[PDB]
Order: sequence, then C-alpha cells, then structure tokens
Amino acid sequence: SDKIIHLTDDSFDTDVLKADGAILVDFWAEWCGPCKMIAPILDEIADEYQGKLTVAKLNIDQNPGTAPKYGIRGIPTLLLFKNGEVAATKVGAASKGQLKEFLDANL
Ligand SMILES: [Cu+2]
Ligand SMILES: [Cu+2]
Repeated sequence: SDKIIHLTDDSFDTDVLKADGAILVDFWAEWCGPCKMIAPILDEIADEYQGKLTVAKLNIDQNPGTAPKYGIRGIPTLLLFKNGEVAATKVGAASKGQLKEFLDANL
C-alpha cells in the first residue's frame, strides 16, 4: 500500500482528472473477492512501473459517484487514464502476467 493512491469522490477530479501521465484506477469493494486477490498484484505493479505509472484505488461503496461517470457495470474494473482521459479498460480478474500485458500494450 505504500505506492497506492487512495482516491475518493471528493479527490478524483483533482488527483486523476488534473494529472498528466498514466494512472491505473482500480474500482473495487470489500465484498469482491477477485478485487482483493488483485490487491497484492497492484502493489507489485505500482513498484515495477513506478515512474511510468501511478496506481490508485477507488472503493465504490464508500465513493459511489465516480464509477457511473464512466459507465462501469461491475467490479473489478481497471481504467487506465492518460492525462485525464480513459485510454484503456480491463474488466474482470487479472493475473500479474495479464496485467503486465495490458499495461505494456498501453504504455
Ligand atoms: Cu505498499
Ligand atoms: Cu522496484
């Protein structure tokens, strides 16, 4: 968790929308087992990709306003923002290797 940005509905418009560079946003909730499984993978990705990527998390139960802005249907959903715009999307479970493939194709 040392490299994960904790987002809220109150901070999203600053920390994501006013940021240049790439930010991987994980939309999650505590009831979601696959979300909890990807959590340690995100710590590893945040470290390996530091300096070309920031990793952030938004809990959709605590912060219900953001996900509908992007039409999110279910979780996990990962949105890769580049300079305030969604540039890539991945839904559902992902292994480390699958997440690295997704990031490498988009960074
Ligand atoms: Cu950490
Ligand atoms: Cu490292």
